[PDB]
Amino acid sequence: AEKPKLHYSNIRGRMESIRWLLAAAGVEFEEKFIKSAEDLDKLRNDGYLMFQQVPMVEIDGMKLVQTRAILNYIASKYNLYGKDIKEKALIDMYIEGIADLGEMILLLPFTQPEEQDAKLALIQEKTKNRYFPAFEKVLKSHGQDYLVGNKLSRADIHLVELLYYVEELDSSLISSFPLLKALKTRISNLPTVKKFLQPGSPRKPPMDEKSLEESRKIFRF
Amino acid sequence: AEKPKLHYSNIRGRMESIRWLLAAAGVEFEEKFIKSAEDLDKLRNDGYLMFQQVPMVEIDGMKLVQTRAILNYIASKYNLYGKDIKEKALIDMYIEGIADLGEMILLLPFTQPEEQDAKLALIQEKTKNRYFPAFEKVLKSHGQDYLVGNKLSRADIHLVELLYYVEELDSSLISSFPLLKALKTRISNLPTVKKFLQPGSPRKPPMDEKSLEESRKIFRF
Ligand SMILES: C[C@]12CCC(=O)C=C1CC[C@@H]1[C@@H]2CC[C@]2(C)C(=O)CC[C@@H]12
Ligand SMILES: C[C@]12CCC(=O)C=C1CC[C@@H]1[C@@H]2CC[C@]2(C)C(=O)CC[C@@H]12
Repeated sequence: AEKPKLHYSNIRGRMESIRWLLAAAGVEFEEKFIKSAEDLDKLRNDGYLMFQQVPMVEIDGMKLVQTRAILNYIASKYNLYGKDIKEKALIDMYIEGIADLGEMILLLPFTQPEEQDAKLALIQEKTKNRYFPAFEKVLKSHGQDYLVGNKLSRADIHLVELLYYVEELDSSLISSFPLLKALKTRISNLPTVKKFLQPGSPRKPPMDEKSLEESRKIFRF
Repeated sequence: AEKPKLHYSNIRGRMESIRWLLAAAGVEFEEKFIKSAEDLDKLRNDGYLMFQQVPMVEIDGMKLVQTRAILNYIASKYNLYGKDIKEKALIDMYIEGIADLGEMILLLPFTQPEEQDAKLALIQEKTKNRYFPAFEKVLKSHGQDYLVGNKLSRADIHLVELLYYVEELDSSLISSFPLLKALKTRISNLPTVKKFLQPGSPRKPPMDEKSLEESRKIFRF
């Protein structure tokens, strides 16, 4: 038909969780890579960015900005946001938990090199001492395979995405957390998620020196 | 039903947008004020707080934490989150912009004395040239009295709530936005809002030296 169109640079950044979520719902999409500050300026000058920033997603006849606005729409549309307002409330509480950790991780590669040790240390402590216990507690409490309502929701996808990033930063962090380890395998084995994990998918690589410099120019810092 | 129960200290912080939104929907609520570090850790130890943080609200048999999850639940329950998925996307996009500036203002009194003049200046520039233009544009484009679907939603409440704080910080910032000026008066004259704006309501004051030191000891900074 008309595929969702993703407006971002060729990095993870704030678009990566939208990619995951779209792939987990079986949704094929297109990416229009911003390659320069001039490209970003175009979308601004045209009036397509309500707050002058990307991510912007063209979907279902709307140009959506703001990551949470985009992710909420996809999750509602593709039934990954709970069956009722009470499940939705548990989903929202958990994913906001996930985003707390998610944001520290996203910001890490853009931090000054004379800060990166302490920031990762802060991710280490929060992850082991607080956030991983919270999610393990949830799974232990119901003994079910999904976070909410005994059914795949966005929270499983958001948490597993995050597990792959935690995995890369410090592989020991998940070690004392068995149900988290098992959630990760089971979700990785879902057909849609299995496909996105394959080489050549729109799953993006971690930041490196070259993209960091690309980003400096595009986003002007 | 029960009265919803709000756990927080007697300050605005992250609970204040939840008080506004409950008041606007005409919901009576109870506040159990945290007055020490000990009241807060008791909450933690009793397992009331998923991520060991407030705001927390007891509502409909849940101990909901994370400001966005509480807000989304209340808004959906009281029909303030739009009529359908597409009106929800518009609302989500709007409120996240409103929260981007909202966050600047919320964090402001907690910044170091020597940062505060630059922090304010950034709030003034972003207000004048990015956020107020954005919502003045919305109103001009549809010609209606409300931001979304010609009907009161949470976006009206959160924005007007925000216009009150911008007035505290700099009364001139709104002077060039006649449609924003008019929205505030309409919304403020609404009977739930008018009541919550009266003396002795649950509405909270600006931070002062004393609530700042209270917060240092409760939240520990
Ligand atoms: C604002 C910011 C954080 C504070 C800082 O120190 C430097 C930057 C500049 C790059 C921003 C980043 C935040 C996250 C952004 C938006 C992305 O996901 C792509 C580029 C990146
Ligand atoms: C983290 C923080 C900002 C960064 C900073 O400079 C100092 C603090 C300490 C208190 C936090 C605040 C964020 C907003 C919080 C959660 C409230 O609404 C009440 C207490 C307060």
